[PDB]
Amino acid sequence: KWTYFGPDGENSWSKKYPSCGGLLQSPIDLHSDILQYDASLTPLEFQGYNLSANKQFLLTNNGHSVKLNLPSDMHIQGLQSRYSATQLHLHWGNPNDPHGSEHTVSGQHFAAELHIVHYNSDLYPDASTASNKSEGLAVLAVLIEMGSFNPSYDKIFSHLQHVKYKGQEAFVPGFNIEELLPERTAEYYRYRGSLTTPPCNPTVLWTVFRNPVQISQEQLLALETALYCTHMDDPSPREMINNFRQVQKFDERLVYTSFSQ
Amino acid sequence: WTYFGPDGENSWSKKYPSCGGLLQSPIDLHSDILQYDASLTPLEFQGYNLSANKQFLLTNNGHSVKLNLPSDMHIQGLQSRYSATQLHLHWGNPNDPHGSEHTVSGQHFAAELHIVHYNSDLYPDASTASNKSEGLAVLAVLIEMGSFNPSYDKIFSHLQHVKYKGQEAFVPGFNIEELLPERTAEYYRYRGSLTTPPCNPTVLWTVFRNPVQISQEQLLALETALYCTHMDDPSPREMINNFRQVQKFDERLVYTSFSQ
Ligand SMILES: CCOc1c(F)c(S(N)(=O)=O)c(F)c(NC2CCCCCCC2)c1S(=O)(=O)CCCO
Ligand SMILES: CCOc1c(F)c(S(N)(=O)=O)c(F)c(NC2CCCCCCC2)c1S(=O)(=O)CCCO
Ligand SMILES: [Zn+2]
Ligand SMILES: [Zn+2]
Repeated sequence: KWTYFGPDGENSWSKKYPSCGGLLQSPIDLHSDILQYDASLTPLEFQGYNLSANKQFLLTNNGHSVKLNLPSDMHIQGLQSRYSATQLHLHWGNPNDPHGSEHTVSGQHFAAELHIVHYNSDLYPDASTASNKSEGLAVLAVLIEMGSFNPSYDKIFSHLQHVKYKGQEAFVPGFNIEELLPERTAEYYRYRGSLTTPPCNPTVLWTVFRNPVQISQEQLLALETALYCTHMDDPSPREMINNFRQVQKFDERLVYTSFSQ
Repeated sequence: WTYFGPDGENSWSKKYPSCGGLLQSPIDLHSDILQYDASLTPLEFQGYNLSANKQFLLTNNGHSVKLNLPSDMHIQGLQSRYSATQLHLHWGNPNDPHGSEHTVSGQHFAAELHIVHYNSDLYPDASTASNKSEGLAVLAVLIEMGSFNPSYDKIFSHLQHVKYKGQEAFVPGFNIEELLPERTAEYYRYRGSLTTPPCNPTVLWTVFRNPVQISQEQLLALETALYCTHMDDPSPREMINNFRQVQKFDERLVYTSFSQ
């Protein structure tokens, strides 16, 4: 029954989900005082991201975001373990305030944020098992700015009107997921953190790319207006907007960067 | 409650329900939510020139350093008289010296001074006012690093004597208006809450537009002088990062006394 607004909003998550009040919480504000170059943060390699256009992948409204299920033959290499994809999802604001990224950079929110969730498939048989374990998850984050129309993100957004309500599912033809990534993926921030939603487990290695991507105002408006947190028959409908957590205290962490300037 | 660890701000709402309710402060002050309001005329600070023949109690309460203020000190200009009760500060730490509560265009200032007042027309004391309608008014001064500030040193010169939780010192009266910035006629105004437990949504906030300056050495003293633990605690903890994160603030405006 957790939400991002009202009595069950983010200041209340810890009442039911103790880790939301614990250490290592995400998201965070990426600002100069807490950044440190780390020359060991070499490029990631994206393996299996080119999904076949003749296959299809399940898109679901889970009542909190829209998520696309991804095949476990999709993985990121370059980490000390291989991590296999499990799903991607987004966070966004609202039509009157299109400023709903989770991470901020030097105190500024971006329009929206894409997260590609992966689990340690060297160590664990599935993402749920990995999720409460040491080194379990790795999330890639792409900051999204209002800008030009993005045909690659539209491969997801063109299906919004078919997953309007909680529990609804649709199929999306495969496409190359690396088209959702920005320029210069070798430039990223890296830190230890958590899931940004309940249960807030502190088991996520975050990689936030330095450069944002653009999607148009019209794409953001569709994202911000198409979806409901509630089921199709709910007498108290709730729009799915502003589904981002506020930034969290650092608690002595640093954020390591693969770029020195 | 604490500002860190398991009893930190995401857990306040367990014991202090209002911390998860409406009208929470602090917030980011940014151009999209600002609206000029011609009704926001200058405040008058009466009784702020405190007798130098009087002393005023400075305490480390384990959360901040607070100075008790007399009720004959009051703001004029609001519908009711609001009488002073105390002032205190929020700050960051030497590795990240950006610990204001309010942000401006997403940016923290170095520190923030708050002068708390209560509606003495309606209520007999601040504690009684704190959970009631129109109960509280806080004045907020944003602090940045710059020139040595003699006025802030009238407080900061006493910090050594309030190093540990529970410790107190007497401060001789001085003109509190000296702690306020230039052009106090320019301010942001909104209805919000206490930024600490119990987080009651009973605060009329006035955040002055213009910051004050203090020296690099004054800010480092604030950030390093105090612990949040008792003297005899075998596990001492420095008092740093004593600010709440900004809160969501949707479908609302912050009113400004300035348009330019
Ligand atoms: C609003 C989106 O919700 C997130 C979420 F924000 C994050 S994040 N931002 O990457 O921390 C998520 F990782 C997930 N998905 C998970 C997939 C791994 C499966 C284990 C349990 C939950 C995490 C999900 S979610 O699966 O969409 C909902 C999980 C509720 O526990
Ligand atoms: C870290 C400083 O704590 C604040 C504080 F942050 C605020 S603020 N930022 O102005 O909201 C406060 F107002 C207070 N003091 C108030 C005095 C009025 C008396 C009744 C309740 C406490 C609030 C205090 S406090 O009195 O120092 C601690 C209150 C714990 O209930
Ligand atoms: Zn996410
Ligand atoms: Zn305060």
